[PDB]
Amino acid sequence: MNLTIPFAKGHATENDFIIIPDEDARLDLTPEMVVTLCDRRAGIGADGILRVVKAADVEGSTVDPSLWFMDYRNADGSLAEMCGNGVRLFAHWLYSRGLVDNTSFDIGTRAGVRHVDILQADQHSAQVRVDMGIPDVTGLSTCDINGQVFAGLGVDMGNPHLACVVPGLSASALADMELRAPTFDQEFFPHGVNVEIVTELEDDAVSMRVWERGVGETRSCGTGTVAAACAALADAGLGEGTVKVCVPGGEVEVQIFDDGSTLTGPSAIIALGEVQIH
Amino acid sequence: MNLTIPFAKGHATENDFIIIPDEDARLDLTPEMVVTLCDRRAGIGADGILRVVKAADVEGSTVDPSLWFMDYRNADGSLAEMCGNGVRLFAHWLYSRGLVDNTSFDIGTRAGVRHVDILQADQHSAQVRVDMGIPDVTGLSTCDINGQVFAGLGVDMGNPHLACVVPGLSASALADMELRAPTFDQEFFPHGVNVEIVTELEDDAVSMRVWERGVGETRSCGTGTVAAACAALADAGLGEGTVKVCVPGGEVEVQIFDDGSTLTGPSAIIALGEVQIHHH
Repeated sequence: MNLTIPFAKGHATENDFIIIPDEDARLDLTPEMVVTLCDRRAGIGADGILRVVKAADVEGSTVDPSLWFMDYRNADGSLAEMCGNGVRLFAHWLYSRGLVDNTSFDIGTRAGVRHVDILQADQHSAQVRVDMGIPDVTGLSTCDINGQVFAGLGVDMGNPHLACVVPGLSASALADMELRAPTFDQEFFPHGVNVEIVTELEDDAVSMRVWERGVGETRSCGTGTVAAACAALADAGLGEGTVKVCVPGGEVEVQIFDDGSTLTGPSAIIALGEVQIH
Repeated sequence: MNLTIPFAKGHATENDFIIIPDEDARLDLTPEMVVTLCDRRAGIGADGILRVVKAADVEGSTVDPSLWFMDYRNADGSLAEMCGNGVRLFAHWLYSRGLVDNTSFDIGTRAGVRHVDILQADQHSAQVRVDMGIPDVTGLSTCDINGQVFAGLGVDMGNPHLACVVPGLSASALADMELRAPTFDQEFFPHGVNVEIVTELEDDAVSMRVWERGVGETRSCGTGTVAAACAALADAGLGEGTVKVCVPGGEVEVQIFDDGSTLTGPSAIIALGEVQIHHH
């Protein structure tokens, strides 16, 4: 059985997803089908798949069963918890297709309920704000990238980060760096770490590159932008504030409070079609 | 004003394309539009665009104006095609959509008229044979990859190749090899070359990997597979023959005649849809 599946392609700061509508919970999307669809040259190509289903139809969903549930799969076929960027696209999809009736709403995920606000949306483009939780600064550590040692802050955003504000780092020197997989303290980070290399806060903005664990450099890491803003604010003596974070895939704005944080950024829905697998 | 464009996505041995129907030649597809569409994370993503248009309506075409013309664009916008896989997919589209009424036909291209035969097709899949022209064997040479020297045969198929057939190298060993950008004799190749590393003929088959010039390793290179077949034949003391070539993107069959060559291989059309873009 080769199967034809209606889909949409989109991205959120160029962290890209295939959206699969399945409002009646009819599709059994297997790991193998995930991989096949996300293969960029043989399939459609993406970082992952966002299946659109009600929380009622996801077994083990902890959340209110009337909510839409972001059934997120990584491109390698694994189940994934949550995605700071993919939530924006999922929210954009729900709102722009009239599946929710308010600009402010919740979405279910395997990591719990996520609250979103649509600031602007049409069928192609949106600006979405997501609640990202209290950043938890777990300590002070270092990594080594290609012989050069960087100091950072451990930040727990639900997943582990080492966010390294580099004194003296310009946006051009950042773009010109060669990145390789970092070496780090494996006692501090026993399950691996996402490393952000970040400029100092200047006119309420910074730039970042990120080496995501198990993946390598990416266009954008949503949780990583919050970590980076956390570290930028720390390095400037501030415990709270608003930071524009520039990543290779675009720009986002992070707000850090005492008791929470938000990530605001774009969402784009690029194509609609039908794909045949298998 | 924004434009909604019907497209299809397909590939031929995993050299992938966005096909854009434009039978009435209404779309001005600019190089920047190509780059946007072919960006794998921000767009649809592909190695290139195949625009479906009559030769009459393509600027600078002077082939028979009544042919369909593979208006091929590389993902950076450029017009020159190197590997030739696009032709299979183009043929498959044209046949399966009823735009031609024979399994044997000609297609207009920037590199001249190409002759194809559809051996089988449906809406989704096809096996297509393409006339690839007379390989121009340019002679023995070498390259170094990652400290190892390899002999191979130079073949110009429109662009330069060095196909290095490696006695003793198994298919497994070939897959485990760690490729890097080859160094080569710059006198023989003063502007670089596409390098194939190929196993020796066994059961009329070889395995190949390919480092394409200024690209790096790719899944497939149609012209590369023809050079590989020429090289595998020469490695066995032969000038002519039929060779199955296994690349990471799948399997093709090359035939080398004393006066020409063909490449037969798969095509897949995997999706249909619409994409919105700004008019330029």
